[PDB]
Amino acid sequence: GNPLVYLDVDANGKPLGRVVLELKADVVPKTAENFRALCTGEKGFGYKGSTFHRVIPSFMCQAGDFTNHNGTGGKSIYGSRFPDENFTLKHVGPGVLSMANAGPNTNGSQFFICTIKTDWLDGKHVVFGHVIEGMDVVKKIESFGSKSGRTSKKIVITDCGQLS
Ligand SMILES: Nc1cccc(-c2noc(CCl)n2)c1
Repeated sequence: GNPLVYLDVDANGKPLGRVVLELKADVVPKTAENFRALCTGEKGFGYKGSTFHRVIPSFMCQAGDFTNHNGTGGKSIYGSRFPDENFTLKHVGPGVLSMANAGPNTNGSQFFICTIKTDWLDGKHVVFGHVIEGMDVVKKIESFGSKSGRTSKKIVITDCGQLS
């Protein structure tokens, strides 16, 4: 079946807990596979040790820039960037996992977890999974953001990987 993966997240060096994500490989296999492999680190790089660098309350929590840690970087397991696979899944509500980008066909490693329905992103960002467990952790992360996206605590993915 679809992969289940996890992010264990600290805020200011203390654990918040675990976010478990289902990756919809049935719908977006290329996009799911990228994220899965970046969680395991099996290609020699990935999310371990990287941060949630941009967090906006009542919108989303963004992470995955493991090269520049500021929203300008990251890379996929395929090369620096890869195409939008499809827009079949929609940003339906809190818990949606979706690819950040810099315009059409610029997926890399950055992603975000929505804390509200973000319908205006439909057809622009590739949705590829959702939170199975750990929305409490997501809400904590969310509570450390700001209108500008600047975080008030250092939010680190200390560990990550594949469950199934
Ligand atoms: N994948 C992704 C998501 C958000 C921003 C970016 C991005 N911004 O600047 C650059 C320099 Cl190449 N990349 C890339």
